[PDB]
Amino acid sequence: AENLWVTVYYGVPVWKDAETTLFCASDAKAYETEKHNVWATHACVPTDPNPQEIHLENVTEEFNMWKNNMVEQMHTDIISLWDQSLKPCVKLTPLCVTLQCTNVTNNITDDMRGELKNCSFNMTTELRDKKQKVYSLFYRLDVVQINSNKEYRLINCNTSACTQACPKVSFEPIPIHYCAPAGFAILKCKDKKFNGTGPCPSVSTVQCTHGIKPVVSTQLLLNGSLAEEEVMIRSENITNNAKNILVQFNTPVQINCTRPNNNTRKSIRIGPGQAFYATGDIIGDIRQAHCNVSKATWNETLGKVVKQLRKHFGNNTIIRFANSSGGDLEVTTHSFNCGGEFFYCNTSGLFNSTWISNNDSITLPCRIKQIINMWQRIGQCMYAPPIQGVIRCVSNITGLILTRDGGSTNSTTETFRPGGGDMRDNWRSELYKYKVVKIEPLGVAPTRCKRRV
Amino acid sequence: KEYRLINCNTSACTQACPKVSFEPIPIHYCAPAGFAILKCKDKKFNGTGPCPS
Amino acid sequence: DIVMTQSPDSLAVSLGERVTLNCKSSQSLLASSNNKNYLAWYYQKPGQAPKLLIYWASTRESGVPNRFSGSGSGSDFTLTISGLQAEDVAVYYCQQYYTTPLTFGGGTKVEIK
Amino acid sequence: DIVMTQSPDSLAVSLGERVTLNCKSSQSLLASSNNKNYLAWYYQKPGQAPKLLIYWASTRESGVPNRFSGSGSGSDFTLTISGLQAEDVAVYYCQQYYTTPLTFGGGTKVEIK
Amino acid sequence: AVGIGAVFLGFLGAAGSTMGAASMTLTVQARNLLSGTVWGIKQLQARVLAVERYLRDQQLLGIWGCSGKLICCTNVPWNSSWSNRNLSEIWDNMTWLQWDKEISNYTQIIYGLLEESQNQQEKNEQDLLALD
Amino acid sequence: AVGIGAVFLGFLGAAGSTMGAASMTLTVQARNLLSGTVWGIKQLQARVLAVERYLRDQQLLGIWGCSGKLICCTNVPWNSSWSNRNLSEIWDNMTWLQWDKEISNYTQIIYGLLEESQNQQEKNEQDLLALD
Amino acid sequence: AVGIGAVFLGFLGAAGSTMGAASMTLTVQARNLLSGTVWGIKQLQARVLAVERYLRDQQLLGIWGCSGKLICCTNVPWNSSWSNRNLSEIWDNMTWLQWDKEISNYTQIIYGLLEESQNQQEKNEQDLLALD
Ligand SMILES: *[C@@H]1O[C@H](CO)[C@@H](O[C@@H]2O[C@H](CO)[C@@H](O[C@@H]3O[C@H](CO[C@H]4O[C@H](CO)[C@@H](O)[C@H](O)[C@@H]4O)[C@@H](O)[C@H](O[C@H]4O[C@H](CO)[C@@H](O)[C@H](O)[C@@H]4O)[C@@H]3O)[C@H](O)[C@H]2NC(C)=O)[C@H](O)[C@H]1NC(C)=O
Ligand SMILES: *[C@@H]1O[C@H](CO)[C@@H](O[C@@H]2O[C@H](CO)[C@@H](O[C@@H]3O[C@H](CO)[C@@H](O)[C@H](O[C@H]4O[C@H](CO)[C@@H](O)[C@H](O)[C@@H]4O)[C@@H]3O)[C@H](O)[C@H]2NC(C)=O)[C@H](O)[C@H]1NC(C)=O
Ligand SMILES: *[C@@H]1O[C@H](CO)[C@@H](O[C@@H]2O[C@H](CO)[C@@H](O[C@@H]3O[C@H](CO)[C@@H](O)[C@H](O)[C@@H]3O)[C@H](O)[C@H]2NC(C)=O)[C@H](O)[C@H]1NC(C)=O
Ligand SMILES: *[C@@H]1O[C@H](CO)[C@@H](O[C@@H]2O[C@H](CO)[C@@H](O)[C@H](O)[C@H]2NC(C)=O)[C@H](O)[C@H]1NC(C)=O
Ligand SMILES: *[C@@H]1O[C@H](CO)[C@@H](O[C@@H]2O[C@H](CO)[C@@H](O)[C@H](O)[C@H]2NC(C)=O)[C@H](O)[C@H]1NC(C)=O
Ligand SMILES: *[C@@H]1O[C@H](CO)[C@@H](O[C@@H]2O[C@H](CO)[C@@H](O)[C@H](O)[C@H]2NC(C)=O)[C@H](O)[C@H]1NC(C)=O
Ligand SMILES: *[C@@H]1O[C@H](CO)[C@@H](O[C@@H]2O[C@H](CO)[C@@H](O)[C@H](O)[C@H]2NC(C)=O)[C@H](O)[C@H]1NC(C)=O
Ligand SMILES: *[C@@H]1O[C@H](CO)[C@@H](O[C@@H]2O[C@H](CO)[C@@H](O)[C@H](O)[C@H]2NC(C)=O)[C@H](O)[C@H]1NC(C)=O
Ligand SMILES: *[C@@H]1O[C@H](CO)[C@@H](O[C@@H]2O[C@H](CO)[C@@H](O)[C@H](O)[C@H]2NC(C)=O)[C@H](O)[C@H]1NC(C)=O
Ligand SMILES: *[C@@H]1O[C@H](CO)[C@@H](O[C@@H]2O[C@H](CO)[C@@H](O)[C@H](O)[C@H]2NC(C)=O)[C@H](O)[C@H]1NC(C)=O
Ligand SMILES: *[C@@H]1O[C@H](CO)[C@@H](O[C@@H]2O[C@H](CO)[C@@H](O)[C@H](O)[C@H]2NC(C)=O)[C@H](O)[C@H]1NC(C)=O
Ligand SMILES: *[C@@H]1O[C@H](CO)[C@@H](O)[C@H](O)[C@H]1NC(C)=O
Ligand SMILES: *[C@@H]1O[C@H](CO)[C@@H](O)[C@H](O)[C@H]1NC(C)=O
Ligand SMILES: *[C@@H]1O[C@H](CO)[C@@H](O)[C@H](O)[C@H]1NC(C)=O
Ligand SMILES: *[C@@H]1O[C@H](CO)[C@@H](O)[C@H](O)[C@H]1NC(C)=O
Ligand SMILES: *[C@@H]1O[C@H](CO)[C@@H](O)[C@H](O)[C@H]1NC(C)=O
Ligand SMILES: *[C@@H]1O[C@H](CO)[C@@H](O)[C@H](O)[C@H]1NC(C)=O
Ligand SMILES: *[C@@H]1O[C@H](CO)[C@@H](O)[C@H](O)[C@H]1NC(C)=O
Repeated sequence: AENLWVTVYYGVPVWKDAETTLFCASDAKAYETEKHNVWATHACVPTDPNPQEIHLENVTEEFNMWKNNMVEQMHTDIISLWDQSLKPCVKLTPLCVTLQCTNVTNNITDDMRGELKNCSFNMTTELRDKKQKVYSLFYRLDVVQINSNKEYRLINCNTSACTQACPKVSFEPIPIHYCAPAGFAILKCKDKKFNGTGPCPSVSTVQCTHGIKPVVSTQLLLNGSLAEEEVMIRSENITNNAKNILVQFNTPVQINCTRPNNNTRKSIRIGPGQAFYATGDIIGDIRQAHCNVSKATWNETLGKVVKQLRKHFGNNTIIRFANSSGGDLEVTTHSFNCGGEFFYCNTSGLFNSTWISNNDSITLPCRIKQIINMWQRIGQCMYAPPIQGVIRCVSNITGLILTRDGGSTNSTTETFRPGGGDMRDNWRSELYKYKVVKIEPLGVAPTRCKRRV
Repeated sequence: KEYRLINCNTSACTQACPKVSFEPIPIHYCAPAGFAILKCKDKKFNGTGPCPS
Repeated sequence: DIVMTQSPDSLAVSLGERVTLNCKSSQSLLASSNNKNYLAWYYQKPGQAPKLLIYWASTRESGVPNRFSGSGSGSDFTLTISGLQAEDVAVYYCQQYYTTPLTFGGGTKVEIK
Repeated sequence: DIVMTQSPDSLAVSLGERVTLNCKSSQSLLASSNNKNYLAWYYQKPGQAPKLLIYWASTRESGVPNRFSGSGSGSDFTLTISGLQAEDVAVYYCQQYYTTPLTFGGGTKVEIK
Repeated sequence: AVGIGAVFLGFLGAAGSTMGAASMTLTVQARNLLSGTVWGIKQLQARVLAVERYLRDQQLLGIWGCSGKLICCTNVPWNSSWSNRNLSEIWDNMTWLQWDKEISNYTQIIYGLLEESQNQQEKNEQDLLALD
Repeated sequence: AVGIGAVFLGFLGAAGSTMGAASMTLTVQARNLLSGTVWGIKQLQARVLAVERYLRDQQLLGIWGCSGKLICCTNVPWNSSWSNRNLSEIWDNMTWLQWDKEISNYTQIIYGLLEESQNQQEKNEQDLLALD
Repeated sequence: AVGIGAVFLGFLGAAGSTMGAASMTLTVQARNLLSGTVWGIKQLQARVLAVERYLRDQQLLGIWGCSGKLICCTNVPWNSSWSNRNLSEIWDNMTWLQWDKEISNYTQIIYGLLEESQNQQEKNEQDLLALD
């Protein structure tokens, strides 16, 4: 009886860690919309919101959001899916042309600068014989002067023909559920005080992820996932200064953002079935686009994040916040998309703080670009059409992406700059819970029975 | 007296290639495995209701 | 976890006519394997231990007469009464038993107006 | 249904030399599972009950000598005689037995010229 | 070791339970293992990876004694150099996640012995039919 | 109940015959169930749907008693609340197209009992080998 | 007929050995039969052709007596009009490459007899259970 006999069991619950390609899914209301008014509405399978999960008792798996897969997959898929909604669109090959630009009709102040140029140019008509003269309004950031006369051109006339974003398709975020195929499972960590590294004591298997609205924001990640009860700072290694610190806080900070300029979309016929949507008139006042946060709740959340930052840096540490050190436009000033319109809003009023170890609203100004170079490709820019009317939107500041400066030579303080950098830090703040595992049956074990011949 | 084409304001008009022809050739719609196709051999069958054959 | 939310907080009606109550779930409780759904509709009196009314999200318990109906599948569920009695006017409950932790509803206290 | 069409209507030849006859089908009778094909070549005399000549579209019946050959697969089929006799000059038939309804050929009446 | 209980008893539910208790729910993980303009290629290769993995596991079973038993016994004895631990301290103490690591090194030594014993039993069965 | 006859006896040929007579030709429908610049994707997903359906049906068989029998018997008794009709008036009266509707409501009650009886028989077999 | 030897004994290794000696290595060819921007379609249709061929062969086995035996015996006798040669001059003289040609004409006559005998044995088994 002390001789045991081996038995192989099929259907054994045991998994290894694996790397597979998850597939996209949308909600049934997201599956309800059609004709590619958003991206890829019929390409993904419909599913429920908050997909079904069951809890696993007495189990402990070690997680790591930093060496995690499927943030690479989501980054690659969102880049490629961004590209695939541009092949039916219109290339601005005939618009790379000499722009005769004068100032906008406005009370010009010689100290400041007009941020709009009224540019007239020859446009090819729908007939290949006749050309017309048409004007438009551009921003300073989209045109550059080529070398009396004052003729300009676009900044991307020497790198690419610039694909117009189609005004039919919208750029609003709709939640993706990343579903696993057969044989694979997805584990979610329900632990409260879990920094995304090491053993999670409370996991649950789930077939699809929860809803991930794709937001594109460099600093101050918007409409994210709130923390449970306190602010949680998350980093791969704190003492490394070239790692970003992802700060997720509990109650969100309400931000309002607006362009108060009432615009006139005007159509220009390029060729047969080719339309360019330009700016017509500025109906009314020429005002500057901006954003508001609440002064009191922003001071409150900064006190909360300093309270949580003093756990990793000692109690007697002076924590101060300064603005970004430099770079391109959309790594220093916080970018977003307020309904088909790309804002670049100055954060110098936000990160202006110092913290000792003892009804208002912040206005912060914005710039607007019409042509963009998303993900810094070699030859793919994107014109974005103007949209009608005053544009306002409300959002939730969910977290921050901070970066500590290279503190040396007896740093009594430690300072923190905002910084966007890679988009994957935006994507790692939503897939920090989940991992994907390979379920492997056919376990093998001894028991006291020989097969009867 | 100058004219234009009627579709000069909607599309660039793709020429039908003179190599390819537009004659009809019969398609057979075949079912994959696991599926079958039923044909009604009934004479007085108006395409609605029970087919006996 | 799974949040079970009852849509009214109370319902004070007259006696004799029918009523209806709802329980929404934060997660679809419809088991795809069994094709049957997981609600326990309970009934607790004042100062008493509760009893079951509806199991498998539709089926009445023995000892319960024909005047109850658990209804609906998917994620949103409905307990419809056909005739109110004086023995019935106390707290109803909805319960998911699909996973751990077993969470209940808020408790709609039905009384007489 | 399945139409069985014999290509000649008659064949009046001399005796001793070979002939050949054909039967076309409106539907391919080659069974893909068995890889064998479904023709019954029959022979009816004047005023007599018919008899089989060729089964499985190629194989002769017992009692039939070596001078017959059922040939061909797919949809078009050929009964080739090698030597004509006086006992042979009456009506041939082709039959599909692949489905219901069992339909026959038209009947090629071979006689002596 | 099964009783009356109304909870769902779903896929990977008893992954943390002891392996004498997860063995009473093995048809659940066996069931939920197969069924579940460019993206159809990705979905399609995921589906054929799923059916290929299922066929590989069913082929590993089929060349052994059990083809559809889901619990099968065989004629190779448990070499005590593999795990050197008692029978009472596996079925009531550890899980499959923890037993997987303890014989992962001795895996693929066992599978060759399983195929060897099954081939020897097939030829013994053929000879026993042949002498009759 | 099979005799000598030369007609093809093909796929779905006995769909209208009584279910005591369509049972003598079940290998035909079992056989004709598997084998049969952009359109390759459509053909390819149709083929993987075919093999996925075949694997799902073979998996439903395999977790029961019969894995390749094509006629198998089991140990759950026919509850007479399901169909409440005589044995003589099913095998000589009705067809599978008509018997499918009459127990479609009681389907998936039966399959859980089949898996339950097969799991109980597997653990009884394991214990009977274990006591020896 | 297996002995101690350290060489790899791989796929199609005994293709030229006599068929009484290639039968001792049949799990090798059974094992190495399944696992192995536009080109994914070609690779994908090759993989589904592989799994479709494997399923067709396993279905031909499964409707016969053996579903996972890999050596199975049956109840149809060897008609001596098929090969008309001795038992001693097949298992010690010829190979499977040479035996394949000698009964390729009599193939598909044998398979119908195999299905016929298996269906008759299934109905005899059903009647023998039914009389008890
Ligand atoms: C963080 O999360 C918040 C909460 O969802 C987002 O706020 C929403 O943003 C979207 C897009 O930016 C807004 O959608 C647009 O709203 C405009 C205002 O109209 C609203 O009100 C009318 C009347 O009540 C409603 O009928 C209408 O549906 C809106 O609710 C509309 O003018 C827009 O519609 C136009 O464009 C669409 C594009 O397809 C067309 O279908 C329409 O017919 C029309 O032409 C559009 O609907 C939404 O209103 C915002 N909600 C709130 C509560 O403010 C933030 O945008 C998000 N942050 C980031 C960075 O994404
Ligand atoms: C993000 O926002 C911040 C503030 O919201 C913004 O910082 C400001 O930038 C300007 C120039 O970019 C700074 O310089 C000023 O420019 C005017 C132009 O004439 C000068 O005259 C000003 O000098 C006054 O102030 C001096 C000190 O008080 C006096 O000595 C002098 O006589 C003048 O009165 C001034 O230099 C401006 O100082 C900052 N603001 C602050 C608070 O430092 C920032 O530029 C924005 N980010 C980006 C990328 O634009
Ligand atoms: C972070 O905050 C500091 C402090 O406000 C910013 O430094 C300021 O930067 C501006 C440029 O944006 C400097 O303006 C100067 O204007 C004259 C006008 O002719 C121009 O000739 C100069 O070349 C320069 O642009 C300003 O002097 C400077 N102030 C200080 C005290 O350094 C900094 O830009 C902010 N960073 C970001 C990313 O917003
Ligand atoms: C932009 O410049 C154009 C000229 O290229 C302006 O258009 C002219 O405006 C004057 C003033 O009302 C009219 O008399 C002309 O008839 C207009 N010409 C055309 C072709 O429209 C236009 O007003 C300017 N717009 C802005 C916002 O500065
Ligand atoms: C029109 O725009 C030009 C710039 O292209 C203006 O020229 C300079 O503008 C800056 C700031 O707007 C002033 O500081 C300079 O003094 C201007 N240069 C000169 C020589 O005056 C110009 O002022 C704008 N307005 C008009 C009416 O031409
Ligand atoms: C649009 O096209 C017209 C004609 O091709 C351009 O006008 C010419 O400008 C040059 C340079 O000043 C003159 O030498 C020519 O005599 C002009 N021709 C005519 C017919 O006026 C004009 O520059 C183009 N651009 C705009 C903005 O109108
Ligand atoms: C995140 O939490 C984990 C614990 O779950 C920390 O990891 C341990 O840190 C201590 C030092 O404080 C080491 O001695 C252990 O070896 C670490 N364990 C593992 C598994 O890494 C980790 O330091 C925390 N990280 C941050 C950024 O707070
Ligand atoms: C932006 O400008 C347009 C004008 O083009 C305004 O639309 C007009 O609104 C008034 C009353 O509000 C109506 O009587 C007109 O018929 C409207 N005209 C058109 C063409 O729509 C619009 O209201 C302005 N938007 C804002 C926010 O001021
Ligand atoms: C941001 O905008 C919202 C509106 O979307 C503001 O909320 C309103 O605040 C006023 C008081 O100032 C109330 O009377 C309204 O009832 C509020 N409306 C809603 C929908 O909440 C909010 O105050 C703004 N915040 C800042 C900092 O500007
Ligand atoms: C920002 O977050 C707040 C919560 O702090 C959201 O407000 C909730 O919105 C849901 C539905 O969207 C309502 O059911 C809740 O009653 C709201 N709660 C509160 C306290 O307002 C808000 O929707 C988020 N988004 C925006 C744009 O403000
Ligand atoms: C087509 O024929 C069907 C019968 O096969 C007709 O359907 C029936 O019509 C009668 C009235 O004439 C109704 O009482 C039955 O209920 C119908 N049966 C069904 C199954 O629909 C139908 O009316 C005919 N249609 C046409 C256009 O002639
Ligand atoms: C395009 O022109 C701008 C303005 O002169 C210049 O800064 C940029 O380097 C040029 N790019 C290339 C690729 O020549
Ligand atoms: C800082 O003070 C807090 C008291 O709230 C204490 O919990 C913590 O351990 C202290 N940390 C250090 C590094 O002294
Ligand atoms: C920093 O804060 C002070 C006082 O709150 C303010 O005056 C100053 O403008 C701020 N700095 C910037 C660059 O906005
Ligand atoms: C194109 O021109 C014709 C002729 O004037 C006109 O009838 C038609 O409406 C025009 N179509 C568009 C889209 O402008
Ligand atoms: C398998 O090998 C590793 C590495 O040599 C060793 O640490 C481990 O103990 C071995 N497994 C067992 C069960 O001894
Ligand atoms: C199944 O349910 C339907 C609808 O309630 C009912 O009509 C039918 O009779 C039931 N099936 C049986 C076999 O009773
Ligand atoms: C099968 O048919 C061919 C062609 O008629 C024949 O040569 C061969 O001998 C036949 N096979 C056998 C085993 O006789």
